Amino acid sequence: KAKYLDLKNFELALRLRPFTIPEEIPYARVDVPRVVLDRVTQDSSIYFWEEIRFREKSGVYFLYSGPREVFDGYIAPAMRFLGDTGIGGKSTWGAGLFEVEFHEMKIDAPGSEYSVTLSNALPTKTPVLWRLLRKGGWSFGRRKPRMTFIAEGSIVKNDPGGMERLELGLSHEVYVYGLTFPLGVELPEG
Amino acid sequence: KGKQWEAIQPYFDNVVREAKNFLEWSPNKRLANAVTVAAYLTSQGLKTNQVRKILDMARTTELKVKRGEGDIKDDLVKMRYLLAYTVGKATGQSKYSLDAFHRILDPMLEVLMGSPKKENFEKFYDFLQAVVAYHKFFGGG
Amino acid sequence: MDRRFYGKIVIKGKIKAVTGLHIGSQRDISEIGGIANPVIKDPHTGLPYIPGSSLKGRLRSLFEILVNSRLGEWREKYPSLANYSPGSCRPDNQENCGKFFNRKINRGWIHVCPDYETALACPVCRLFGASGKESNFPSRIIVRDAFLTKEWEEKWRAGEAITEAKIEVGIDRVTSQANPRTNERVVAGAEFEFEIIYNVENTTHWRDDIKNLLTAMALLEDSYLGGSGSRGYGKVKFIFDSFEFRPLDYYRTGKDEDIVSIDAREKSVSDILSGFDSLFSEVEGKL
Amino acid sequence: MDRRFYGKIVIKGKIKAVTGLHIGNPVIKDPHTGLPYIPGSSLKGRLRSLFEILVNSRLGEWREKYPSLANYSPGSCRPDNQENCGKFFNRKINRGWIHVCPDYETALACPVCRLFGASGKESNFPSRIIVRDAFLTKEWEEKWRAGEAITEAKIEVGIDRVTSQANPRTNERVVAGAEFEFEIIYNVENTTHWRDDIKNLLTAMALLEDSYLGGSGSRGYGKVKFIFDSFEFRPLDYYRTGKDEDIVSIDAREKSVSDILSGFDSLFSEVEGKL
RNA sequence: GUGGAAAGGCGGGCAGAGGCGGUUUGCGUAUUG
Ligand SMILES: [Zn+2]
Ligand SMILES: [Zn+2]
Repeated sequence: KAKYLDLKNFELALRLRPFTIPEEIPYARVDVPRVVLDRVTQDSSIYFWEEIRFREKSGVYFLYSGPREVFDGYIAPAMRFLGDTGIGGKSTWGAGLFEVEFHEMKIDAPGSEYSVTLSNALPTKTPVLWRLLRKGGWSFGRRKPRMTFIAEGSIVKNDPGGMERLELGLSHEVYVYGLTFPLGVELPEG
Repeated sequence: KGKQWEAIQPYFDNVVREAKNFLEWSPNKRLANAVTVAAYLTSQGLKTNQVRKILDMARTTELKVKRGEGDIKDDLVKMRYLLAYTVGKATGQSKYSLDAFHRILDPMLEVLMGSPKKENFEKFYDFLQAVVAYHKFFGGG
Repeated sequence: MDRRFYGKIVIKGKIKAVTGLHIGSQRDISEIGGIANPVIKDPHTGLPYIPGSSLKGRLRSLFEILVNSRLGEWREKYPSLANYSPGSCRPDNQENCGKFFNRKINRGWIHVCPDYETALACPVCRLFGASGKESNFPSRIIVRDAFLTKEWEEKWRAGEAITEAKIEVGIDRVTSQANPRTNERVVAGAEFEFEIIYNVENTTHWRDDIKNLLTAMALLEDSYLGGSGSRGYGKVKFIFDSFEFRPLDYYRTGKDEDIVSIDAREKSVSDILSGFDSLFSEVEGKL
Repeated sequence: MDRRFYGKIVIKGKIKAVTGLHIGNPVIKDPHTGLPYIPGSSLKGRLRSLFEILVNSRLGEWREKYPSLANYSPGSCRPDNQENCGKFFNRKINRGWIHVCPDYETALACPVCRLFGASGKESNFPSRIIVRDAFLTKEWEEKWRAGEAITEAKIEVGIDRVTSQANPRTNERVVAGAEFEFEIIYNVENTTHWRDDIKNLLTAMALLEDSYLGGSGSRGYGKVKFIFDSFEFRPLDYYRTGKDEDIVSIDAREKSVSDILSGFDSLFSEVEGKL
C-alpha cells in the first residue's frame, strides 16, 4: 500500500531484500477554505482550495546526475530565480516559494538490464511493469493535452524515454520533459 | 466524617514536613498528596475570603514572573507575614481550622526567597491551585 | 452600487471612567482562584481594557431609541423610515413587521435594515452597519479597543491597584436576610484611550452623520457604559485629544496635510453645540 | 414592547449628614483618592426597600390607579416556599425576599417595578432611574487636604447583664457634618405616567429623611438630609443641538417634602409643555 | 519554456438585566494595695 521508501530502504528493494516502510509521511494535504468578497457590499462567495502543507524541518528535494558544467551554468541559477517565484500553484499567495541548498547523494545500483525510473517515463517501447499516470500542463494560458506518463518507480529495460515538442500556438516550441532516470533493479520471474 | 479528619491528618503531617522544599517531586506525588491535603481540610470550614488577599497577591505577581520582574522578594515578603496575620487577625474556631493549613505553606515560602524565580515557584503555584480546586469538589468554598 | 472613498475622520481621545467601570467576560480559563466576576483583561498585559464591541454596541443601543422616538418626523429628513412604526416585533414572531425593531438575533430584537438600498437612507444602519440576505450594507465607523493612557500604565508599574472588589448585599424586607456578593470593577478614575475612525464614503451626508455619532456619545455620557450601571458602575466621560480629517491626498503622498480640528478642552456636547459649523468649517473646503 | 425616549430628568444635589454616617470595621472608601463615599447600590437599594414596604401596606389605594397590584395580597413568602402566589414579596434571591414583578407587562403596570427595574424569565424589564455614586464635595475635598478629619472612630461596649462583662468594639463612622454629592437621572420613556414617578421617587426619598441611610441606623448612623440643587430636563433636542435648552427647576432652598407638596405643579409646568 | 491565470473566511451583535454590607449588642463594671 505504501508509496515512498527511505533512502536506506529504497536500496534494499532494488536488490529484492526484505525492508520496512516509513511510519509517518512528512506532508499533509490540507484543504483551506477561502472567500471572495465584493467591494461594495462585502458579500461573501466561498470556494474551497487545497494544498500541500509541510512540517517544520521537512521539505522536498530532487536529484541531478550529469555534467557539472551544465549544472552550475543552468540549474543553480534557475533554482535561485525559482526561490523567489514559485514552482506553480497560486504563487502570488506565497505558495511555491522556497530556499535552495545543494548536496551530494549516493544510491548504489546493482548492474542489471532492468531499471526503475525516478521520473515520468513517457516510454517509446512498452515497459515491463508500470503504474500509469495521466497529467497535462498549462503553458502561458494554453492547455496541454493529457499525456500518458508513467509514475515514478516503474520498470523499463534499456529505454531512454523521450520529449515531445508541442505546438500550442505560442511563439516558441514547447517541450515536455519525459526523459527517464534509470537506476538498476533486480526483477523476479515476470 | 470527623473521624477521617483525625486519622488522615496524622498520616499526612509527617509526610508534610519531611518534604519541606517546594521542589519535592514534579511527578504524580504532589497531586496525589494535594487531594489528601484538602481531605483533612474538608471537615473544617476553611473560608476563602480571608485567603483572597493572599491569592490575589499570588495572582498579581504571577504575571510578573512572566517577563515582569526577575525578583519575587517584595511579593514573597508580603505573603509570609499576611499568612501569619491570617491567624493574626482571625482567631476562634476558624483558628484551629487554619493552623493545619499554616503548617504546609510556611515550609515552602522560605524556599521561595532564595529559590529560582522562573522555577520552583511555579512548582509552588501549581501546588497552590491543587489545594483550592479539590476543596471545591469535596464541598467547600 | 457605488461605494466611494474620500478620507477618514479620526477621533482621538481618552475615555475617563468617572465611576467604577465594569464590562465582564469569561473566567476560569486554566485558572482557579478569582473573584468570579472579572472585567475582560487582555492576556499579554493582564490589564483591563474597554473593547470595541462594548462601545459600539452601547453607542448603537442609545441611538436606536432616539430614532425610535423621533421616527415620525424624520421620514422627510431620511427616507426608508416609512417602512417602520414605533415599537417592537416581539408580540408576533416576524422578521419584518410594521414596527422598528425587526431582526431576531437569538431571542432578542435588534434593528438591522434588511437591504443595501433600505439601509443607505436609514440613520442608524448607515452608520453602525447592517446585514441581510445577499444585500448587506457594511459599516462606516471603526470603533477600536481602548487601552489605558501612558500615565495609567505607570501606575501599574509604580504599584497602584487598578481593580477594586466591591461587596454588595441583598436584603429581605421581612427577616433582614443578608445575601452578599463581590464584584471586580475598574478603580474609579482610570482612563482609557479610545479612537473612533469615520470612513467618509459620501460627501453629501457626513455632516448629518458625524452629528449622529456625537448624539450617541452625548447620550452615553448621561447613561452608563456596560456593567451593573443602574447602580453607579458606568458614568463614562469622553476627553477628546484630537479630531483629524486624514484626507485622500494624505494616503498617496504622505504629506502631513491632514486637517486637524481644535478639540482641546471641550465636552462632547460642546462639539455638537453651535460651533459644529465652526469646528468642522475647514473640512468643507476639502469636501 | 415599544421602548421609547423623550429625555432624562437629572436630579443633582448634595446629600448632607447632620448625624454621623456608616456604610461598611471601616467605611468603604474610594481607592484612588482615599475618601469615603456613599455608593450607588446603597442609595438605590435603600429607596427601593423603603418603597416596597410602603406599597405593601397600601394595596387598596394604589390598586385603582396601578394594575397588577390585584395580583398580590399584602404579605410574605418567607414561611410558604412558593415563587409567585398571593403574597407580595415573590423572589427568593438566594435567601432574601425582594418584590420583583416577573414580567414586562406586570412591571409596566407595577408602581415599584416600573421605576426601580425588574428581572424576569425572558422578560427582564430594565430600570428608569440610574443612581450614581456620591463622592465628597469640592469644599469638603479640601478638608482632607487640610487635615480636618473627614472620618472618626467610635468605641461602643456590649454589656452582658449578669457579670457586668464589658465587651467593647470600635465602630468607624463618617463624622457628622460631612457632605456628599448625589445624582439621580430619571429616564423619561412614557409621557402618560411621569407625573407619578417624580412624585413617587420623592416619596421614597422623604421616608429616607425620616429613616436611616446605611450602617446600623437605629443608634445614630443615618440622618440623610437631601439638599437639592437643580432639576433639569435634558430633552431629546438637547442631544442634537447641544444648547442650554434644559428647563431649570428652582429648588435652591427647598426640601424633598417641599417639592412633593404644594409648589410642585408650577415648577414642572414648562416640562409639561415639553411633555 | 510551471494543473496555470484572477479570488480578504466575513457582513450585522453592549456579558447584559434584578439586588442596602446588613440585624442585635449601653467604654463599662468589680474590688483594694
Ligand atoms: Zn436601519
Ligand atoms: Zn413589582
